Amino acid sequence: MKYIQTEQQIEVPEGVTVSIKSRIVKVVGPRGTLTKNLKHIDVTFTKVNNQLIKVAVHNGGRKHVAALRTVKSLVDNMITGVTKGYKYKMRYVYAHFPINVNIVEKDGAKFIEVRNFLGDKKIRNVPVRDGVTIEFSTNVKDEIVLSGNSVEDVSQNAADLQQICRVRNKDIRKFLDGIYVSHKGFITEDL
Amino acid sequence: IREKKAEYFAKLREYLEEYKSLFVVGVDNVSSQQMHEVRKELRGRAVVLMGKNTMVRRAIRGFLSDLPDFEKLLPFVKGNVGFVFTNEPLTEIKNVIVSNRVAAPARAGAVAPEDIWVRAVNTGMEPGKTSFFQALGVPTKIARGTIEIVSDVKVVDAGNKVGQSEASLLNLLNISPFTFGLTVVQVYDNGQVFPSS
Amino acid sequence: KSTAISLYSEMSDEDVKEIKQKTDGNSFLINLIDSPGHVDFSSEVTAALRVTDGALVVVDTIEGVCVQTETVLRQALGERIKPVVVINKVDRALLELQVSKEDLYQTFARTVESVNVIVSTYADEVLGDVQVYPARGTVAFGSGLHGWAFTIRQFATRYAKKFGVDKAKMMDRLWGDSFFNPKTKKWTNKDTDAEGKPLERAFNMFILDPIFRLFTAIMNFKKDEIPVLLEKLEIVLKGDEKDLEGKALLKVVM
Amino acid sequence: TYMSESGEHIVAGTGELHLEICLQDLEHDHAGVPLKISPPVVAYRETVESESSQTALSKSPNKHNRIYLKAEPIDEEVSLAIENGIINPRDDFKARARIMADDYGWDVTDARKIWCFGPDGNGPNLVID
Amino acid sequence: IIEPSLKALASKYNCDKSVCRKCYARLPPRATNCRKRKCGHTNQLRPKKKLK
Amino acid sequence: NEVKYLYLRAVGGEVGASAALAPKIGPLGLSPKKVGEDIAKATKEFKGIKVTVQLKIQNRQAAASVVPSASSLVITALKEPPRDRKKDKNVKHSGNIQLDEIIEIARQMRDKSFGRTLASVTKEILGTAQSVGCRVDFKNPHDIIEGINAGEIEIPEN
Amino acid sequence: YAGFLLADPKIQEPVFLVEIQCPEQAVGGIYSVLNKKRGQVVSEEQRPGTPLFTVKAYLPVNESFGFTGELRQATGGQAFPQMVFDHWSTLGSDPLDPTSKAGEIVLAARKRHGMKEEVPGWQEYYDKL
RNA sequence: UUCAUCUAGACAGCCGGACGGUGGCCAUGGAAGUCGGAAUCCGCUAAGGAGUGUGUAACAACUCACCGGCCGAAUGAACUA
Ligand SMILES: [Zn+2]
Repeated sequence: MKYIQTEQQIEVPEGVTVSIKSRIVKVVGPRGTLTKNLKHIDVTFTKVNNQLIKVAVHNGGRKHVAALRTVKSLVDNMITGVTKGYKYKMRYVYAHFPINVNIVEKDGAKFIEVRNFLGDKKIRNVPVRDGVTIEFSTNVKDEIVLSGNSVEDVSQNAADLQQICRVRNKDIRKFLDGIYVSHKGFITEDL
Repeated sequence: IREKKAEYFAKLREYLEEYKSLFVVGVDNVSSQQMHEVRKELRGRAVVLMGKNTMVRRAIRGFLSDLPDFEKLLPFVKGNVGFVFTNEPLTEIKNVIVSNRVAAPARAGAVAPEDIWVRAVNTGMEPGKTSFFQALGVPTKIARGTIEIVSDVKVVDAGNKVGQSEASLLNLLNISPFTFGLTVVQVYDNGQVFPSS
Repeated sequence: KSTAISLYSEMSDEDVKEIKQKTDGNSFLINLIDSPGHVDFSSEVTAALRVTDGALVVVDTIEGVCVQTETVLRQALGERIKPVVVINKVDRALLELQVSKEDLYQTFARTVESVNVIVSTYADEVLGDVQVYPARGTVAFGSGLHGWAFTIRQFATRYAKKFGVDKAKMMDRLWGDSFFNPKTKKWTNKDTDAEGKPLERAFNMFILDPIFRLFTAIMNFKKDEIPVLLEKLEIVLKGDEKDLEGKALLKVVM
Repeated sequence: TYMSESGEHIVAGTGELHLEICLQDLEHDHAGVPLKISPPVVAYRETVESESSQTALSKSPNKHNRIYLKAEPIDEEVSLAIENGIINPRDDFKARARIMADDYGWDVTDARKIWCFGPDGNGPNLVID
Repeated sequence: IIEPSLKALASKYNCDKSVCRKCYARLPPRATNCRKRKCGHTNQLRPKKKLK
Repeated sequence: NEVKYLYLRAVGGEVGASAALAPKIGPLGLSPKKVGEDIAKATKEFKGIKVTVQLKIQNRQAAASVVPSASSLVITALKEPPRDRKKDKNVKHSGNIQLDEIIEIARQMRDKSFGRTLASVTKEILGTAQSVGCRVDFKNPHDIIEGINAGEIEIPEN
Repeated sequence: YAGFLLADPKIQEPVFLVEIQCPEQAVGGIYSVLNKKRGQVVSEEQRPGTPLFTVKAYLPVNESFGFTGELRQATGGQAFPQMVFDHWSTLGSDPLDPTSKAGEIVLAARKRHGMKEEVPGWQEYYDKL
């Protein structure tokens, strides 16, 4: 196939500045600065008017050109990730035993505690990656708040508590207990 | 395919050259039976036909040579609009369309329009459905073999969508926080259009 | 087996004058048979059911109103038996669910409304008023395993000794829409938003509050909270039972 | 508890475990001797569901005598009548055949030639000459 | 017990899945083809049996 | 005063069992036998054929009223002997009832119909009759619609 | 003996009449349960004022062992049976063919009766003439 | 390779309708769109099958074809090696 030229557009709102080296993408905004390494992707970035960035791959195949739109999603998520943020609301699911959550410290790592899951006596301590915030927010019963700038960082940790709390050698169709993703949106409301 | 749309083009032409005046009916949230009852009432008086916005928009372009008046109403043709041709008094047609309403039931998922109330009322309902009442966490009491609400409670707030269980409870008491009916946005009359209001 | 057991209880004038029964004297003699509740022993109970007029239907709060609970309860109502309802295993509900103030109140409402449906569905038209009411004092809360429980009518009296509060209508005031309205001292009938900070019920404010506070002392083994509140709680201890730890200190105190 | 029609003491109970514990008394508490348990066999009944397509023949040991018979499916209503006393063995001919010929459609002549009832003289099995 | 909305939320991840005839993995979004190479990305899918 | 409203599939002219009423009408404090008696009275001449039974309770009075059903009423007219459940399974129906008979029922149906013209109501009501599959005036019921469309069965829309 | 074996021999088994006081949700198992144990629904009913059914059914005694527990297991303990023998039903399947549906219980009957392996056919007991 | 859909708005996407006659004929205890045999009709039609699934014992309550709102240029299906 080998399209000579294929590109996608990356809108730059007013509050975002992007510093782009060969493959070192740096997005700078109101809430902070995000950085990612893309030396694996072999793309070409071009600044048009400081408000639109065109990324194009020349003589790229279906495998090659598809990842270009992946980059645009990656950069767009950075842009909204430093401006609107990414917030994850986590809901406790329990039939009889309420899952007991705490925040604990071990060597200064901000460990999240899971106790009494299914009545189990073990302690689940899951380190919190930098930039992700834990909040227990009222007005919805048994829900914690997972917030942070980069979508990859928040969802990887938001998921990881879900997997440690899976039921073994039991019908998961009846044992619905767990800690499950409820909402995936932006920290800024309606934005 | 092409023939029917040209047939629709022809059908619009016929009504375009049979009824000097028309209504621009707002079809937002219109159910199917409610349409049936409307077309039952308008019999003899009016005709109802809506269709593809683009077809309606495109058809007149081939009709604009004979019908250049419809230019003025196009920037009012946005969204869910239909065509009701009639030659009947302004006031009468508007009211009857907007008067006949249906106490539309709440289906799970539909956004709660405003704060729904439950009042200390005698249900007059067979006790077996108490489980349904319990499911929503409504304090209840059995007198005369029916449920009776103890205290008034704001069940859900304005906004937040009605869940499946809430929909079940509202359907039982015939409570329905939805009023659904045909609307009308604009009015075309002898080549002079103005909002319905 | 269903064998009657002899139980003898004296009582003073204030609680025997408050007795709406065709009877005379100051002594009451209770003869109780402990039939097993297994549904496949449904014949040892049907003979056992007939011999009495009142039946203690024990119901567990965690499992709720179970299938066999309904069946024998219908069986008792077939004979026109007046029931008294007792819910055990509050300790289970207060240590497994840890339902703090309203869920415990709401769960009780779930069951008692549930059982009230049953008695209203199976009341024969010769008595009619066989309905059970915690307001009418036929519903208790306590731990059978640990051996402690309470009655609202027993609890209703404890307050005028310190507040001078009325008794006649506060026994039915503890349920339904009626709120103590703390910071205002008025038994209101609605939250009304309290002009902000919506106000609480008398049930949650008065009876459960000491119970849950003692657990915090006891179920976490908090030695610093036991002596102060117990003296406020006008109870006495023994020379050596004070030196018992949690899950066993709780037993003796209540 | 009672005995089946085939001579086996068939104990009855409410449920599966109820038999276990109640019987558990027998070897240990109630009787105190070990015994065995088996499922009770259902007593079946034998009949025909056709009309004896071919005529039956049998020879005596001396071969001097021969018997020619027919087999037919007596319907349930006659069986119901027999077991419920509507057709009484102790009654006499020219009266016993009247009701079942009248109220069950049988032929006047054949119903008169009833030799015996079987088994035991009051069973539901019949011989017609 | 779990409130019905939360039960649906959890079941969307626990029950609302498919199974490959050949590899048995629980990974549709709504897929028509398996993602595993052991099954060779085969298209033979069933909906995972819903309890009762 | 509550006007309670129910339907049935009780067969005409054959007493409708309370066993399909006691579950429904029994809860609402009604003597089944007398309210059931009303059902049989409302269904007398409809013998043989199931039809739905409108029932209006004005404070515990069973005013049952057979809804006149296109399928049911035609089959009564065919003169076929009333079908007993025992008699035969899925008996077919072939009465030669005239088209002119249908328009009388169409005037019984337009109130419950939607056709612009009374002929269009005949399209509908015969469409229900078309489901039944019975023969009408030695011709396909479907062609009557086409024949009507061909301006052959001219209906007196009055 | 010969004449019986020429007229399409059959075996007839006793049928219980079983009536169930079950609530609404659990009656569905009965229709599922009965057709797995050949049970036959007779009539459904509900008591006035209560929602529980009262449903009458025919179950052959054959498929009547442990029946209540699976009924108890299928209904979550909510259904409650009352059990009584009603009448006899005829086996549609041939009880002479050893590999037939009725030919296993009779073979088992041969096992419990000590009889031979082959069942007497009409060829024996009959002198062909 | 073939056959298609497509600014007279292709496909995906978010939302609405998805009727009435009608519990279509009949059966099974009961069957109402959905255990089944049967007809694949008609009106309003923007369009709706006497029904593609969740569904109850039946109900019922959901839901999809079917068609319409919002966006805009290509897209679908079956076959080849
Ligand atoms: Zn696979």
